[PDB]
Amino acid sequence: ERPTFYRQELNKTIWEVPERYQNLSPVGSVCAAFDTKTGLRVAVKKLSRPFQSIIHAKRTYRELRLLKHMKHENVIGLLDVFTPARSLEEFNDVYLVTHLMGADLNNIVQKLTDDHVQFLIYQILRGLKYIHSADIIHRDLKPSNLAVNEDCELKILDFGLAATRWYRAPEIMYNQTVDIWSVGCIMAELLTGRTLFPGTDHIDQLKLILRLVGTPGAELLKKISSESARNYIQSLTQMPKMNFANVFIGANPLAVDLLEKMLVLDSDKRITAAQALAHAYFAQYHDPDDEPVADPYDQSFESRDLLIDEWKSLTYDEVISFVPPP
Ligand SMILES: Cc1ccc(C(=O)NC2CC2)cc1Nc1ncnn2cc(C(=O)c3ccccc3)c(C)c12
Repeated sequence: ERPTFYRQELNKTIWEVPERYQNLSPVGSVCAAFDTKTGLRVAVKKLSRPFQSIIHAKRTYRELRLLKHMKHENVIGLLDVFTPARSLEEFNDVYLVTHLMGADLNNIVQKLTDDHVQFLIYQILRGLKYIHSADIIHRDLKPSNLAVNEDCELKILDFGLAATRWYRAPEIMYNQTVDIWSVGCIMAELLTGRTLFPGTDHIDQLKLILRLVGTPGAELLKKISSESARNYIQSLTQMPKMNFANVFIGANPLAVDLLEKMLVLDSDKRITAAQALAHAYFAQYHDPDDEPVADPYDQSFESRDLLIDEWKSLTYDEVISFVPPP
């Protein structure tokens, strides 16, 4: 049942795709490919040297596993996976095909409507609810891995894999609430058009992050663990928690309330993805009957730290066995 493939040299690499797909422009490297089968615009990704290190081989089995498992309206889904290789010992290339959306949330920023922010933030949180229910953290949610079409249907890309310190959670710079800090950072920018914390250095970010949320209180200074984390907080000036209204001028009161609860340093007391959906701000979008959870993902392969050759064969079988969904 193997069809026929074709070569093309792009950006110093050889894209070897079947006849089924045509035209490949960069949008490792992801091409904007036009389908001739369903006549849609599919996303075609060719990975960065998939098995040329032990981690690359693991980041490949995980990515393909994560994708052949997630099934949610706001989470990228796998349509196809292929290899130009005819056998197992010739398998060194992996291709992943999804749906291609318009652009990203970084591209839709601009002064945004509170109802347009309502609909995107709701989609992000509903997408995280189905991701978190399968025990997975994005850890680097930025508007660039939040793809949107023309109708504002949103899909989360690049979950569970990984100027740059802009959206990182304080406790990580552990807990699913790491992505809730990123959600608040995107929402703040959508409501205005200004990066809440656009810091350059690792330390400066923490000084900018604590400039709005305040300095960690007596309760948290006891909760805190790390010596350098303790000896940096006590080395930086005393800062009180700022009023969100004073910075979030004109914004919907229920939008100012969510962000205040979202952007707290306390991980044990940070609003969850499931909890944030039933919040007053999303009263129009919320519906408990159409908010799906995830069918258990076999994360047993993580505790294993085997050899390249073993990862490759596991990745090999998930490609052969793959059944294309309607
Ligand atoms: C093809 C592909 C493979 C894997 C994953 C992905 O998450 N695996 C993680 C393990 C979860 C995601 C994708 N898909 C995209 N991966 C990167 N970039 N990318 C841009 C788009 C656009 O639709 C788009 C189009 C024009 C401009 C901007 C954006 C799309 C859909 C993707």
